[PDB]
Amino acid sequence: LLKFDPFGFYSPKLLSENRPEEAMPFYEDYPQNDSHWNLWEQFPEDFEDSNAEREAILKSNK
Amino acid sequence: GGFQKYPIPRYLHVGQWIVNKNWKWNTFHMFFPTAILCFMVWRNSMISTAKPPNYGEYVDPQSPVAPKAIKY
Amino acid sequence: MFNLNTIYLSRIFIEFNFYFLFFLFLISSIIFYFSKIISIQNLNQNSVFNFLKLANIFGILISFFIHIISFWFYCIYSYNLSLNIFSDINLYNSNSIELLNNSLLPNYFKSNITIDFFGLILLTLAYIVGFVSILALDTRLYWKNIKYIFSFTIFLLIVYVYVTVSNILLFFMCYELLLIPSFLIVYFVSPSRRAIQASLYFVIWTQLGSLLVLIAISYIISITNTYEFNDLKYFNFTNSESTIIIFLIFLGFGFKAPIWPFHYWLTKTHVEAPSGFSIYLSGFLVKTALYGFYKFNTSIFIDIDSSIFIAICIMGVVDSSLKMWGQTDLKKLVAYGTIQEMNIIYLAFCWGDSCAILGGILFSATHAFLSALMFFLVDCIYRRYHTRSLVEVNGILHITPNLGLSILFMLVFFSGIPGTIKFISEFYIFSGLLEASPFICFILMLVANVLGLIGFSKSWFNATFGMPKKNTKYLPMDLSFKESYIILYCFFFLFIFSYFSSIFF
Amino acid sequence: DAYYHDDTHEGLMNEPHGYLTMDDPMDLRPNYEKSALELLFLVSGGAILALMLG
Amino acid sequence: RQNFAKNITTTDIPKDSHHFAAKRSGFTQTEQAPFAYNDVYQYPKDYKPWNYNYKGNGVLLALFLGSAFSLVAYERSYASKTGRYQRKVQQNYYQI
Amino acid sequence: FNSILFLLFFIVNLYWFNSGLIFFNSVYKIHHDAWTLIFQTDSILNKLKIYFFLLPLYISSFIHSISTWYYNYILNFLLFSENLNTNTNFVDYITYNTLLLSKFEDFNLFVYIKTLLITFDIRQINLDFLNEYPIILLTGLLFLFTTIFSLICLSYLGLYGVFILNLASILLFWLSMLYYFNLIVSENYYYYISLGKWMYLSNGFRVSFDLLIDLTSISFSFLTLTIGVFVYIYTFSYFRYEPLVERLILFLNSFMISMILLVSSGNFIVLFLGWELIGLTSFFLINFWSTRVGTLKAAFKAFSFNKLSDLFLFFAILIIFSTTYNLDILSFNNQIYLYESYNIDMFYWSINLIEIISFFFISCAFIKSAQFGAHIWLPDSMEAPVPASALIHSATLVSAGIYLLLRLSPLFELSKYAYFILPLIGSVTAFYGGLVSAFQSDTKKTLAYSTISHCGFLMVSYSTGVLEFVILYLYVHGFFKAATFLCVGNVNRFNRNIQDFKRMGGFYKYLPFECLASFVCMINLSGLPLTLGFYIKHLLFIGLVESYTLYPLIFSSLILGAIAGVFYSYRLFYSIFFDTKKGKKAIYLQASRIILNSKFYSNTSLASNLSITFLVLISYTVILYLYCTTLNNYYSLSDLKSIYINNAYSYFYKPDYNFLNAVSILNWFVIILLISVIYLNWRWSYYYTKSIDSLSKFILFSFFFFIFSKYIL
Amino acid sequence: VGSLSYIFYNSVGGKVIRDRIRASRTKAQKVIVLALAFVANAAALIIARNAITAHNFGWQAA
Ligand SMILES: CCCCCCCCCCCCCCCCCC(=O)OC[C@H](COP(=O)([O-])OCC(O)COP(=O)([O-])OC[C@@H](COC(=O)CCCCCCCCCCCCCCCCC)OC(=O)CCCCCCCCCCCCCCCCC)OC(=O)CCCCCCCCCCCCCCCCC
Ligand SMILES: CCCCCCCCCCCCCCCCCC(=O)OC[C@H](COP(=O)([O-])OCC(O)COP(=O)([O-])OC[C@@H](COC(=O)CCCCCCCCCCCCCCCCC)OC(=O)CCCCCCCCCCCCCCCCC)OC(=O)CCCCCCCCCCCCCCCCC
Ligand SMILES: CCCCCCCCCCCCCCCCCC(=O)OC[C@H](COP(=O)([O-])OCC[N+](C)(C)C)OC(=O)CCCCCCCCCCCCCCCCC
Ligand SMILES: CCCCCCCCCCCCCCCCCC(=O)OC[C@H](COP(=O)([O-])OCC[N+](C)(C)C)OC(=O)CCCCCCCCCCCCCCCCC
Ligand SMILES: CCCCCCCCCCCCCCCCCC(=O)OC[C@H](COP(=O)([O-])OCC[N+](C)(C)C)OC(=O)CCCCCCCCCCCCCCCCC
Ligand SMILES: CCCCCCCCCCCCCCCCCC(=O)OC[C@H](COP(=O)([O-])OCC[N+](C)(C)C)OC(=O)CCCCCCCCCCCCCCCCC
Ligand SMILES: CCCCCCCCCCCCCCCC(=O)OC[C@H](COP(=O)(O)O)OC(=O)CCCCCCCCCCCCCCC
Repeated sequence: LLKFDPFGFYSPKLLSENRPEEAMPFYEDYPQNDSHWNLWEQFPEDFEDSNAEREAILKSNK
Repeated sequence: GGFQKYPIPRYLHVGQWIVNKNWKWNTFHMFFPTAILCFMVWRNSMISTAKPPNYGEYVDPQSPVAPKAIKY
Repeated sequence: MFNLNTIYLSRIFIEFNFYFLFFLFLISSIIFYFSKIISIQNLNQNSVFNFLKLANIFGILISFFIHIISFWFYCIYSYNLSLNIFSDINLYNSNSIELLNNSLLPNYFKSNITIDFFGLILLTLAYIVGFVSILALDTRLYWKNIKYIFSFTIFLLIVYVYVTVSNILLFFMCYELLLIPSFLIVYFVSPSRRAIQASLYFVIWTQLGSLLVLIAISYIISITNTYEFNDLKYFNFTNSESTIIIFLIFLGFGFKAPIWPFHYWLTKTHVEAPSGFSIYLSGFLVKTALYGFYKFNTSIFIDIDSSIFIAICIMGVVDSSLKMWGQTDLKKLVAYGTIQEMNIIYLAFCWGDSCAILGGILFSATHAFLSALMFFLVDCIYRRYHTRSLVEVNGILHITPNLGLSILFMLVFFSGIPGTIKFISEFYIFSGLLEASPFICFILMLVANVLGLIGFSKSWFNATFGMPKKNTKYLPMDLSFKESYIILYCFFFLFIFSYFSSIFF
Repeated sequence: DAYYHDDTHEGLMNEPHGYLTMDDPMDLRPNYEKSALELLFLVSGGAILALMLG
Repeated sequence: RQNFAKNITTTDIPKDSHHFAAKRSGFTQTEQAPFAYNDVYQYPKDYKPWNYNYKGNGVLLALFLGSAFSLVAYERSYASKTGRYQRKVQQNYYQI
Repeated sequence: FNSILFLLFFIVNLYWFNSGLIFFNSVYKIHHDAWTLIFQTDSILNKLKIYFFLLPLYISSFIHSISTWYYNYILNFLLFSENLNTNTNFVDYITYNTLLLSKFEDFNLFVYIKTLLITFDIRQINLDFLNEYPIILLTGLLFLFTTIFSLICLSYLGLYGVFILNLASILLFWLSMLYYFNLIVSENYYYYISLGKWMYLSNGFRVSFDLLIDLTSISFSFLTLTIGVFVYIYTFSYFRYEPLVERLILFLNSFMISMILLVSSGNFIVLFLGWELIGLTSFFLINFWSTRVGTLKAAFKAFSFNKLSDLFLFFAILIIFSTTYNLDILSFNNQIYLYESYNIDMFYWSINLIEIISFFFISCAFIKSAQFGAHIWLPDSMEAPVPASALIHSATLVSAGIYLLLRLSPLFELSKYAYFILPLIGSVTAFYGGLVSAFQSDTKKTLAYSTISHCGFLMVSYSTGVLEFVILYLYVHGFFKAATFLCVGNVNRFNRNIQDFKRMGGFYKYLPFECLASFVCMINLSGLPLTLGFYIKHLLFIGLVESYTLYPLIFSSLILGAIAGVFYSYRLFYSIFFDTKKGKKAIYLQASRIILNSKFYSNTSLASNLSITFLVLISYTVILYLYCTTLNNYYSLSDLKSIYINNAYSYFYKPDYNFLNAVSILNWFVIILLISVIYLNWRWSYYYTKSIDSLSKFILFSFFFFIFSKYIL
Repeated sequence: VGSLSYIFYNSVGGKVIRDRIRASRTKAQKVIVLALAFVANAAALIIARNAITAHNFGWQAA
């Protein structure tokens, strides 16, 4: 219990939730709160999302 | 006298041996607003308070304040 | 100062809230069906399941707000209608005001809407309990049962037509429609393997009573060809027909609203059903039966002694209260509490259309909220501690203080402290029963509020207190904001509904 | 007392700590359950104030 | 399980990249490879996990405006019930 | 952009505006309707002069007109109502209202500012205003809200914050209660306050949340609050260095406020609310050690008994409501006599209405007062911490039945069941508790059984029917029981939570203050000659009735219970303090180290000692005040609102030789028992022969001293 | 409108994330985020209250 600290306020929390071990895949830790009342991903208003890479490659190809 | 102190987990929101540095200002900002709320409640309730007559006062039976029976 | 504007606003709001819900459901269903070839979740952030969850939640919530407004309009309308009828005494004058329907939307099923206080209370219970249960079932719906996100919207539409119709046949059909969605939820959403048998028990036990009510409806319709629910004033049933109808109606609706001995299905289903659907079942689905029983028995004239029915209700109360002690399973204990409260409510309806109906309605509301609170607490305990048994769970307060506090305050509210609609309903029922049969009232109060209360409190106190030394690596953290605010809202309603206008109570 | 230890020096005196709820303070999910319940509370309170009180 | 995307674009996640450092020299033949991502969450100073950390006046203003609207609405309603354009305050009010 | 320039300009504008207001007021008085003839004169020069010299008035009027226009627009927008009185255009409205200056006719800036300043002036508040309107409510709400908010916000208020906040609130509450205690008890002041229409309880009924601050209410309220103040001050030392001191303090405050609400209840609904609240908070206090399940068993025992009492009280209230369509306490008290003749048709018997109602009330009262049979929970309730035990057992939890009887006395005066049951059960409980306490070996158990005995005596006093005697007994018992509980709590804390005095010995030196405080408190508690606590038992025996059928058993039990006080007091005091050292060697050695010798040395808390001292002083003063009010030749107690006169005061004012000599029997019984507990040897000692010799000397000297005093002078 | 605006504005993430987003939020954007939901809900409630309150009665006199 003393070590237990899922959030990073008292014990620092890696952005990568866990440290992967050899012979195992890298999976996110199960969150403490598993509520599924989540919206679709939100983006800033007037967010630029044009496929610049594809446009540049097509322009180069001509 | 008391029990020996033991570690309490940081993540757990419990009151074991909790002491706040800013307790003075916390008390100041928790007492006076509560006093004002109670003052408002008190002045609201005083409108519906009843007291018996004073030492030198008698209730006139025919005065409106005197109790009145139902008239069928 | 009452004017026709309020009348038409009330009628328009009541009529249009139903179509608001129906259009929301229709659009959501069209999107769900035509967005994917196979109607199952795509396990990615861009799934339509998020949109459907959003649409269902905030259609129910916005319709609940509109229902608040429409219910207030109805209260004003009914009060002023009674005043208009009562006030004028001149023989030449008579209140004959005729309203013309709007030209925008049609009347669903070509029926003119009629609304009553009990029906709107039932509809409000539907909204709130459905909101709580849908919030609960998020963790249960996953990748093949997402189609059941619309179950509560379907329930709301069925209940809306059920409470806003003056037709006996439509009334009965709406009552009988509730079986399929509930059975499907229990069958496909329940984690436990015993839910498969629990669903069959639920179906058979409820369908026996449904057949009884169907026989009663057939008796009424075949004898009286009317269906308007008000032409029964001009037709009188003989003594034999009336006694048969009341017996069939009482037994059939008591199969649904659990009465002794017909609560085996309820216990099984509550134990083995989803924790989120148990809330909806206990809170609402057992009170449609009470509403239907009230309507039918107040419409029919009955010249029989109700002692047998009162005895059945009191026996159910006594049985549930005595059995409360022997349950180490919190969910089964709450189920027995639900049986007790429902039997008391049903007893409140055993004197025809007397003043007992007011206490019955208030007790139905308080029981809905209290059962929702209790089942939600059991849900939280089971989800964070992976067990809902008293032997495996102990010392909840010392690891999850908020959950323990919620349990303690739930017990206090269940005890029936003054300042709560629970206390008000108990006061109504016991005040009537004291004059009806004082010794029976004493026995009922003693049993329910001492023996059953002690049995109920033993398990909850033992779970809340103690010392959780076992499995220290797996202990949970605390309630979430969602759970905390749900508990707070239940407490807030139970406390503040006592200030509702006393005209209707 | 004989050997009382001051708070500034006692290493086991706790200052206010712990997480109020189980929600992660730094969560990237666009979760709306809390907002929905807060909206329900606020609208109920507003309806009482603007339709029923008085 | 959870399928939402961690890397949001509405704002940049607070982080500290100095708490954990990855070894890049002096390895042995038995030591495991280091880790690529070593950033940790950094909370804003003065953040108190034991309360709501709410510093906005929106809720208070909304509640106060609702109460004020309720007061004025009740005033108008009482005037209408008494059949007057405005309340007729009496010269003396007694307990009741 | 200079602050000094802004302030100077503002001051100049204020002076100019005030001068213009005075000038306009004078001109308006002179020219009530003709002022316009000169103000709005067509002459351009005069118009310019007026505008220039009344610019502050004109600008103020323009601002007022704009504000009024916007306010009217807002009201119309919000309420869909009417227009701005009329449909005046913006330009016409603003010009008209700005030109109009009659709005300043009665307005003076200096007068208005002075009125605003004097509005908050506190010099004005007077005793007469306080007497007209009770400030007890303001302070009680302060205490209640402080406790609730402190419970909710524990992290904000640390140990010190919680202590100081609740201390301030409780001190203010106690001071206000003390101020009103004098008026209510003697000056015939009582208040009936109503907060609002609480709930609807029938088709058209609605009970209001009302409080009744009468003599009956204040007698319990002031006692509970006075005991609670010092228990609160003492708790911070008793629970010193404990993980959870704030929780205990807040539980104590919660129980205090619950009991205060119960005692000062205006109707049966508020009474029932307070009943359930004291039950719940007592449960929490008993179950304070939530980690242990052994404590939970005692808590659950108390909870079950409390729920049974709640059932009885609820059923009685339902019967009252069914009979009379009213729940007001005063109305019920003044109406019950009309319905006395009524009966209730139950299952197969026709029970008298008064008898059944009084039966349920007495049952609940016995359960909550721990009478014989229903007292089983009280010994187990001692698992609570000593402050909680003292508060519950002194005047808070165990006096609820006494309060019920005192408040509903008009009902029980016409109750055959009450007449038969109160004296018998009271005397049996008195005897049982006294003897068990005498034979007890644990301090808290001894105090609990003594509390049971004193509750039995209170029941018997109420049976005698002198409410003044009942109140005096209640006050004496509560104060001294609380003080003794605090003393034994200090003793137990020193002895390391071992409450049995078989492991206590020679504590007089280690706890000097506790020894002397316990001596005083115990001699007062156990009714002993030449002490403040002798008169309560004397008055009880004065008032005891003799028409009972079971009078032999009642009187014998009363005598045995009364004498039993001496044994338990002596055993507790002597065994704790002056007996041979029986405790573990560590208890004494850890405190006998020379390093500890200091001006600060003590085994208790200075705050605890001061709290106990002040409690004893205030208890003495209050008991003396009550004795003067009631037992004096001039009767100055306030009205009790009861028309039943018992004639018991006749044997207090003009006792006869028969009764005067009868009391001597009990006096000499107590004397012989004192001699036994003092001079009786149970163990061999070096002082056996000298002890017998001292007894002989005392007997002979007593005889000779009596001879000289009576005859030889 | 009010419900959806409130949800979308106050459903961006945890407390820290929401606070940082609102801090980076422009002045006018903050004003709308605070005012839109309240204004919509309040207007709805006021329109509801208007119907029950029959102020527009011609008998107002005396
Ligand atoms: C963690 C929770 C777990 C819950 C789940 C478990 C549940 C069961 C177990 C329970 C026990 C465990 C939980 C308790 C521990 C929690 C620990 C914790 O979280 O600490 C942080 C927590 C929050 O503080 P914080 O985190 O430091 O800062 C928060 C923000 O800074 C504050 O920001 P702000 O300053 O901007 O404030 C925003 C707003 C707060 O915003 C809200 O809460 C929204 C409320 C929307 C309405 C919902 C219905 C409200 C019903 C009444 C109750 C009001 C809420 C108070 C809480 C409930 C009562 C205790 O504040 C107000 O303006 C308050 C006024 C509210 C009045 C609204 C009335 C609506 C109409 C009601 C019906 C009609 C009434 C007619 C009355 C007529 C005249 C008498 O600690 C506290 O401060 C506790 C406060 C407790 C309430 C007292 C203060 C409010 C008093 C309001 C007025 C009433 C008093 C008398 C008035 C007399 C004159 C009228
Ligand atoms: C025995 C059982 C005991 C159980 C209980 C035990 C004790 C438990 C204690 C602990 C729990 C309770 C106490 C703590 C609660 C939390 C308090 C808190 O501070 O939390 C922080 C919490 C979390 O903070 P956060 O993460 O930052 O979230 C912020 C919110 O999302 C939103 O924040 P925001 O800053 O964005 O503010 C949003 C606000 C936005 O606020 C505003 O917009 C106001 C300012 C603009 C005014 C309009 C100006 C228009 C013209 C423009 C002028 C220039 C711009 C002016 C504005 C500039 C910017 C300020 O929008 C609204 O609020 C919408 C409400 C609208 C409907 C109602 C009000 C209107 C009524 C009708 C009005 C009619 C007249 C007006 C007409 C107007 C024209 C149509 O935030 C809140 O406080 C939100 C409110 C709800 C909190 C939960 C409340 C739970 C209550 C539980 C009660 C349980 C009662 C049980 C009783 C049992 C009795 C037996
Ligand atoms: C408008 C007027 C005023 C409005 C105010 C309305 C107030 C409504 C009631 C509020 C109750 C708040 C309870 C907060 C409990 C917080 C937790 C705690 O104390 O520790 C729990 C303790 C330990 O908690 P913990 O230390 O593990 O955790 C504390 C921090 N949290 C909870 C956030 C994690 O656990 C227990 O053992 C349970 C004890 C419960 C004790 C409850 C006593 C209540 C007594 C109230 C008396 C009021 C008298 C009223 C008289 C008038 C009646 C009409
Ligand atoms: C013959 C006519 C047929 C009419 C058919 C109606 C078609 C409905 C199509 C729905 C498409 C939903 C996705 C739209 C794109 C969302 C883009 C996005 O997320 O960016 C954020 C932007 C704007 O977000 P924002 O940050 O500006 O937040 C403010 C939101 N508004 C504008 C609503 C105040 O889009 C949205 O937020 C819109 C959300 C739409 C989903 C709403 C779900 C709740 C239930 C209603 C669903 C519709 C059913 C009908 C109405 C209810 C019944 C009357
Ligand atoms: C509790 C049993 C287990 C649970 C399953 C429930 C099954 C039973 C449901 C209730 C049925 C009604 C019983 C009460 C009847 C009261 C009236 C009566 O009969 O008195 C004589 C009545 C009343 O007579 P009266 O004396 O009052 O007045 C008329 C007198 N004469 C005619 C002389 C003028 O007399 C009759 O007319 C005879 C009617 C007999 C009807 C019996 C069959 C009813 C068939 C329909 C319901 C079938 C449901 C089956 C469900 C499935 C079962 C597995
Ligand atoms: C027969 C005449 C009519 C009256 C009938 C009644 C006769 C007297 C009955 C007295 C019963 C007293 C019981 C006290 C029990 C105390 C128990 C206790 O705490 O432990 C022992 C405590 C001592 O506790 P201790 O802790 O110091 O040591 C205890 C030691 N062991 C355990 C070994 C015993 O007190 C006593 O020992 C004193 C009691 C025994 C002596 C009793 C003498 C009685 C004298 C009667 C005089 C009558 C005068 C005439 C008038 C009477 C009527 C008006
Ligand atoms: C004998 C009692 C001893 C114990 C007293 C304890 C203190 C009680 C509280 C003080 C008295 C309050 C009731 C006043 C009654 C009254 O109106 O008495 C009347 C007087 C005016 O006299 P008149 O009304 O007769 O003209 O009231 C005033 O002067 C009001 C001025 C304010 C009085 C104190 C208000 C206290 C409430 C909290 C204030 C917080 C200020 C801001 C803090 C940041």
